[PDB]
Amino acid sequence: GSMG
Amino acid sequence: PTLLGFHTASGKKVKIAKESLDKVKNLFDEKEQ
Amino acid sequence: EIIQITTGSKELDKLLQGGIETGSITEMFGEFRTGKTQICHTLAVTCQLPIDRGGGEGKAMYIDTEGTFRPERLLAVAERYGLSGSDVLDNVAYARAFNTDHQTQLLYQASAMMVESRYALLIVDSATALYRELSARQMHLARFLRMLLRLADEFGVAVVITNAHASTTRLYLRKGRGETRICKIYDSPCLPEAEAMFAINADGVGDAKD
Ligand SMILES: [Cl-]
Ligand SMILES: [Mg+2]
Repeated sequence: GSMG
Repeated sequence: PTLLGFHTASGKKVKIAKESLDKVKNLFDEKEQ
Repeated sequence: EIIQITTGSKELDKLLQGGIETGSITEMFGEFRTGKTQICHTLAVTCQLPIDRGGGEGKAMYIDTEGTFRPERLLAVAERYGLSGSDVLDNVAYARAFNTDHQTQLLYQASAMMVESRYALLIVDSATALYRELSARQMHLARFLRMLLRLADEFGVAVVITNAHASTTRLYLRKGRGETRICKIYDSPCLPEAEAMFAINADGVGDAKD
């Protein structure tokens, strides 16, 4: 995913 | 006027019995209580 | 008794104390792509799930004003939850409002439909777009919103609209990195402000992942  | 009513997501027209519409005719009234 | 419909995201469900609440209005703020329409499509399917799986065991009604209703998205969500794609589509009633008068007229048809079959959810995306003289429109919209509340009270359906009564839950959505999105809620005797992250995928709303 793109979660930081 | 198929464009102004509901259809299932599969494209089927949704039929509504005239009695059903008559039964809810006053549902939205904001009559004084 | 209240039923809480899963949004597809565990974190978002937690923020909502279980999920989207039947019997009241959930108003979501944000432009297309912030997740508001994706949440609506996901709910149109999850509301059909057994109550033990987070559903409302009912049909969904979707009033669109943006031209962004997509049956294919419902099929993807259905597959994700192991539900019959054909049944799911047959259980979502859709209408596109042409103008504000039509938008309100659709609620009469909606009420008649709810008398005949069990619905768990009514979606209005968007409830205000067609409204954008001024005072006339404001009064008409106010009436529309009170009608939605009456439907929620009368039929016990969850009403979700995109863009207030004490029972209305307001969600403010914003963009996160990539497919992630953030939902924020305000003034809550439990917490002044609270937020949760979620993600929008091909098969609906899910949890954000790194
Ligand atoms: Cl969206
Ligand atoms: Mg809830």
